[PDB]
Amino acid sequence: DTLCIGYHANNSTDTVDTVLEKNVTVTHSVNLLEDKHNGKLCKLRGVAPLHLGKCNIAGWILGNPECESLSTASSWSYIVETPSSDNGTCYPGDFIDYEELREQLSSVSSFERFEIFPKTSSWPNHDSNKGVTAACPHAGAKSFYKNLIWLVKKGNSYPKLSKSYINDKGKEVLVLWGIHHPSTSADQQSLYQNADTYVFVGSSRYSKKFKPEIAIRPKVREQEGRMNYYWTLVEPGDKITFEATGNLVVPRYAFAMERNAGSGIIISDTPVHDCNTTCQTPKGAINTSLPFQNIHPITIGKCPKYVKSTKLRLATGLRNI
Amino acid sequence: DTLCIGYHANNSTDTVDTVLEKNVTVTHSVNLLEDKHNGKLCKLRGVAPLHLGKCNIAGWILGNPECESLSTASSWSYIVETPSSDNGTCYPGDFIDYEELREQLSSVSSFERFEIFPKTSSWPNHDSNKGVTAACPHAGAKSFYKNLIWLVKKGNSYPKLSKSYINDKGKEVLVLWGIHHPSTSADQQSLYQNADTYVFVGSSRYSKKFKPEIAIRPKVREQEGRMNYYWTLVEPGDKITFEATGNLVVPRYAFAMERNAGSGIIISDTPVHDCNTTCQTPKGAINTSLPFQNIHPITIGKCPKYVKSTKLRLATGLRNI
Amino acid sequence: DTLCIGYHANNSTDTVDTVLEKNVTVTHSVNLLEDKHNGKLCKLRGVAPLHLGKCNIAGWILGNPECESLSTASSWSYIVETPSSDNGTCYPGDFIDYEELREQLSSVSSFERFEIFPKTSSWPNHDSNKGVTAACPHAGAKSFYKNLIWLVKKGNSYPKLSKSYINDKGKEVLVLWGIHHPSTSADQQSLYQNADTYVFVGSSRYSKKFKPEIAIRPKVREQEGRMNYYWTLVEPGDKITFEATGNLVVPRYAFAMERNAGSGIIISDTPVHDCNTTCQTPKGAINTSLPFQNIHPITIGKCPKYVKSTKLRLATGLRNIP
Amino acid sequence: LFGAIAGFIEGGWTGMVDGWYGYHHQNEQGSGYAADLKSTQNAIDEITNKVNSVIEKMNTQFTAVGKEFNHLEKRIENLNKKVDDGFLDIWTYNAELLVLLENERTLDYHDSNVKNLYEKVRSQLKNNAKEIGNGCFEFYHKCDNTCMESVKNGTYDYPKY
Amino acid sequence: GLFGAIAGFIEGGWTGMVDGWYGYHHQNEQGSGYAADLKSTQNAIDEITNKVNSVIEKMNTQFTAVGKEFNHLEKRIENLNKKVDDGFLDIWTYNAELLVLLENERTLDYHDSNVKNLYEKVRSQLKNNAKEIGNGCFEFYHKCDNTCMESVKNGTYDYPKYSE
Amino acid sequence: GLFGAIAGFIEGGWTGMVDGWYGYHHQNEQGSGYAADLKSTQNAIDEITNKVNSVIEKMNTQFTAVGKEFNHLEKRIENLNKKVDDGFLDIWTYNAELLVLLENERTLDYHDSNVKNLYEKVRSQLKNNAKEIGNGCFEFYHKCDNTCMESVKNGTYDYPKY
Ligand SMILES: *[C@@H]1O[C@H](CO)[C@@H](O[C@@H]2O[C@H](CO)[C@@H](O)[C@H](O)[C@H]2NC(C)=O)[C@H](O)[C@H]1NC(C)=O
Ligand SMILES: *[C@@H]1O[C@H](CO)[C@@H](O)[C@H](O)[C@H]1NC(C)=O
Ligand SMILES: *[C@@H]1O[C@H](CO)[C@@H](O)[C@H](O)[C@H]1NC(C)=O
Repeated sequence: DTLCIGYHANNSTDTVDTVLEKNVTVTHSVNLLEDKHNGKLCKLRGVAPLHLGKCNIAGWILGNPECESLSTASSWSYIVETPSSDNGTCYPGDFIDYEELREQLSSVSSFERFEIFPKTSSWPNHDSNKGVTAACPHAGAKSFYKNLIWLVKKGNSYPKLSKSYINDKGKEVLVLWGIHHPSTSADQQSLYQNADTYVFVGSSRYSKKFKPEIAIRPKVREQEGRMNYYWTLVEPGDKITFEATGNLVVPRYAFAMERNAGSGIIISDTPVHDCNTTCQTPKGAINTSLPFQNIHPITIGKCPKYVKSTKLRLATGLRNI
Repeated sequence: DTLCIGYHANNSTDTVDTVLEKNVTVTHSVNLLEDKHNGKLCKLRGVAPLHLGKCNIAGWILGNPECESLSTASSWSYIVETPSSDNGTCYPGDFIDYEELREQLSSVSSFERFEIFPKTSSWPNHDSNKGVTAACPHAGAKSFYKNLIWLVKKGNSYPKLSKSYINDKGKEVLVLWGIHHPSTSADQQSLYQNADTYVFVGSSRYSKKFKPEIAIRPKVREQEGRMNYYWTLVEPGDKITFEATGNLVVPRYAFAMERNAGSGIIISDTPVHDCNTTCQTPKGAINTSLPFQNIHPITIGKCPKYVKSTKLRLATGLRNI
Repeated sequence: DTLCIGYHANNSTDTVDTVLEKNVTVTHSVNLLEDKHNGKLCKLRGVAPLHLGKCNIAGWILGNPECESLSTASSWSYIVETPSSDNGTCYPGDFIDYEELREQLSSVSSFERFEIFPKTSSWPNHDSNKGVTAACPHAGAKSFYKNLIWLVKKGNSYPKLSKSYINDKGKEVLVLWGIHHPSTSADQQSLYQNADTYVFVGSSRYSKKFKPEIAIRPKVREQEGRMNYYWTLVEPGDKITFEATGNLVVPRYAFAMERNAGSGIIISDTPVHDCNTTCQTPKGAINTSLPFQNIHPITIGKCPKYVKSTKLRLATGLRNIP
Repeated sequence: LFGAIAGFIEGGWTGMVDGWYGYHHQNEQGSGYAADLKSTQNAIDEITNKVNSVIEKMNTQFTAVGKEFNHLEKRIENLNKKVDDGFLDIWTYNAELLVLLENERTLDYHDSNVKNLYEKVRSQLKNNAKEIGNGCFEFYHKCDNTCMESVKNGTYDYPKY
Repeated sequence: GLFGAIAGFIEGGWTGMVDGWYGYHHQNEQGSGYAADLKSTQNAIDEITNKVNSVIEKMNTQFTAVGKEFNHLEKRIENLNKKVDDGFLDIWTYNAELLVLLENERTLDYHDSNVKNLYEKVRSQLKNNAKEIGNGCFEFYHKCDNTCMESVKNGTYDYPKYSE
Repeated sequence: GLFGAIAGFIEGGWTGMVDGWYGYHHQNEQGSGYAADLKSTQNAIDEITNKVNSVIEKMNTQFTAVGKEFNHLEKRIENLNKKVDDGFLDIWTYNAELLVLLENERTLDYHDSNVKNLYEKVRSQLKNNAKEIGNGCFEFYHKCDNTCMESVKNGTYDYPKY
């Protein structure tokens, strides 16, 4: 008659590591490391991301002719942008504080696009119909940005223009405009008719006087001229004033906007889907409660810490024999 | 006859957590987490902070008429600034590298304010008495910054002025100045009398030529004009040169200064007191030797690490029964 | 007859610390903390660092007359610069995005310096021989940067110049140039002969129109004038265009360059040597497998984590006794 | 660490599938394996709380790692890279060692539970049985099914040999 | 627990003993009472104290001013700064939380060990001269007086006193 | 200690034994001498070595160049950079310091355990054939020669007499 004492065992092959010994077989074990994603770009909170498709941010807000099929989303948790999207500033130039603008657009709570300066009633003394270029083609024909208007002289006359908008919205208003720099002094007068011009934009906070820099630049998209792009946020109740004797690419559409800081921009070919997630990576979403992940260093949301490990298996049972 | 063996116990209700078991009652325990502050803004080393009261940094160094506060501290460990302090640049404009100036003023070892260009003897060819504005009221009457002088034409005449200061102090000298941009070309000549003017400031390191940008800005504090503010640190032995044909708001007072890097600026309503502390937060000081604190993420000095925890109770005794 | 059981002991004095007890003597122990360096600046991979000697980065790329003696290295893992090196921009001015340039030059995979605009054939309508200054002395005589040319008027005449280079190299081309600001309107015309001038530099990405700012600056190196320095990277196949009516310090030499990001710049008097290392500090290299080091916070390469500790002795044996 | 598992009790029983620790009786009424009710429950409850502690204590902030910088911001881009790589090394090392440390403790925890189970029956059958050495006890009085009960239940308190 | 002593074969603690953490409860002809162990309790206090002091003293920080200011055109570096703050926030919160969980488990096992060891030092001293109850209590076979209990607490116990 | 063996009921160590960490000291008719345990010491060395290698090998870092340059108008981001450096400095200093304290406590307990276990493997093998002294030493009742001691060290100990 006997009574022995022992412990459990089974068919388990789960191995774990200890400080003292390596590859120890164990009866039961869990995994602390998450290495699995759904391969989709999902919603970050309750809100879906803004997918720009074939366009990037620049081409989206400026109103590139190719970015028509895209945006009137009231809000987004983050912005998706394919690595194959080249449609941005079609007219060669410099987008001032571009990266900064992207960061502030990365996530918005409300976003309505309104016509700040209606094309028909705002510019009676200038021509708002000849402002097109081969650099911005819409169906083989010469076009231009939808949210900007390229004002030129109205038959050998360019009077000092002076329009202004006052923010009656209940939120910040993103206003974009452009300054055109002709290639030759011949084009300057052919376009504005005054050889020495200036443009001034001003609000309660913004102020700057632009001077057209006339010279021959290397050809980009058939253009030896350049067109710089500027933007500013107009506080509620504040007003922004435009004044120019030429070279001003005026705003046609603006954006009433309420931004909620703390988001980013994903560049990925990964499909967008109608799914919920608390953590998003360029390769796909992560639905896990585990403390660590080795899927991707770049992440958006409340995510597990990125670890270089290949396996973090935590023993729960005992040795197997 | 017996001899038993056992362990201590008592009326203790102190509970702690273990990896294996939760809410375990123990005989004795200490707290690693500091969650208590004195609710005061104290001295950071031996030196007290500089409290600006109703003013912010800008209004303080420029010499805003309202900002007559803590006339002359020789030094400070950090700067306190109430969330309700709006008295800064009363004349609408842009303070260039403002945030940077604040960071460099945050802590100073010696700080004396001297008259760099005495008002009576420095400007014989210009008027140094009409430079006032409604934007900077001192008792309902039109005033201006105390540390700057707004030079205007002396009766239909504004000669090229050219003053310069050489740093004979034994330390860096903070020099501030202003460039005024009139709203209309009418105001330009009414103020300086020359329509096309320029201002040049230069030292051994600094150099820049300012061109007045005349245009109508939206009204701020009754002003359609703007006034930009500039500053620079003049090395010991070096000299700074001012040259202008108008639009120059010259320095009247400067600051001999010795800065010790590694401090910050607190924005809080918390009262300032005559107490010692090694660690300071906006909500109050922390007198503790514990490794962790959950009082405030923003801290100044040699402080405990900010933790999100609500309790870090470390068991010292044994189970209680 | 007996059989006892016990443990090892010896002459060891190695002490370690535990959570419960301090200064505990043990039989054997290893050190986790590295506190020893070779006191040399070594090679970071297989490549040696670029030592500038008496010059700093600025004086090196611009071509300061004093920086003639050691450049044409095809590549470097990092850049060494002595705390006593002051020979940089000898003509007082501002080096735009200077720190940024240094960071992008810190490590290079290929680096050849070629003459972008030959001095003899490029400027027929301007004088390319009078552009010298006392601020840039070469043997007591007035000289200037080797990689730049200070174009002045050719006998009471400064025609609009318009040269351009197209990048036929198989890599980025670093192009440097200068804009000169005379002290007086008298010097302006004496130098260019047109009172109101402009300079424009442009590529497929870069574009800027410079306007000379004429005024009297405090004297630096005998100069009341200033000379600002600008640079840009021109993409392969792209072209950069220069256009000016004066005040332009044109490029003479450029640099075909392939950069590999992820390096830095060491400022130290420490001697450079022909040795291999995986981790480099200003005070010397670190050849260790240990996880921690207290030699220097600033490090370059795959290095141990910098710790404030004075000793991290890990016990391996057991307590030591009689 | 406690000598029980892989020690004086060389192997485990594929036969016992009721819990982690148990018994194997061998009397006149038959044989069979039977896992300990109370002992296995505590282990499961405590090991579960352990896994939940390593997980639940990791609640992170809503942040968007990843920033954009232009060609003239290579420095702050490398600063940003440094702050990312820094966190990468701190978490990788801590996680790796956390698992090594806690796996050693978990195995010792099971070893302990077995040792303790062995000790609770040994200090209960001083003379009424003998130590084999294989973690098995050999009775001297006859022990039936209702007898084994008083050992498992710890109520072997009215000893009749 | 981990050593089987506390909350194990010795079910509860004694509110009666207030001299130290571990002790005895004698029951002879001269009376009863509780008496904590001198040496054993001292070491625990000394070692537990050094433990708390280690978790604290090893944390000496740098004089730094967290918190920076950025204007509306520096939102990026502001978010970088925010990331470096939140990063440190998560690393310390997690490490501190787990440090306390881990060390609390070890501290409780440390006390459990001390009791087990105290029980073993007495058991391997009274082989035949007493019997194991199982409740962490020993029953003598020869009569044991006050001066007798001393030789057990002091570890100086003569064993050439085998009676019945 | 934690297991009671080292610095516990076995007060000191033997400078005489130099073959390994744990061993025996026999005292029969054929003589005396120290002899370390073959198997026991080997495992300790193998496991302690893997321990040191784990604390080291698990630290593989990224190729990065700490240290940045900033001009007089970039004092903020310079202080940001300083903060990110000091932050890592405090995290690693504290973790390393505590890692060594914790693992040193465990390593000493690990050796204490190995001794206790060695003592127990011999004790549960000589129930009646010997008696406990209390100093970690056993006194035989039957005569034990050299070939006898072997059956104890090897764990192959028969029990056919008194
Ligand atoms: C939208 O993007 C496409 C693709 O980049 C642009 O078309 C390319 O233009 C470049 C530059 O001349 C050519 O070299 C490519 O061959 C073009 N690709 C294709 C598929 O045609 C296009 O110009 C963009 N649209 C607008 C309005 O800017
Ligand atoms: C255990 O105690 C903690 C400590 O505050 C408390 O928050 C918690 O409510 C308790 N556990 C549960 C499940 O309520
Ligand atoms: C000072 O601040 C108050 C409160 O905002 C403001 O109304 C007032 O105009 C300011 N006065 C001056 C002189 O700046």
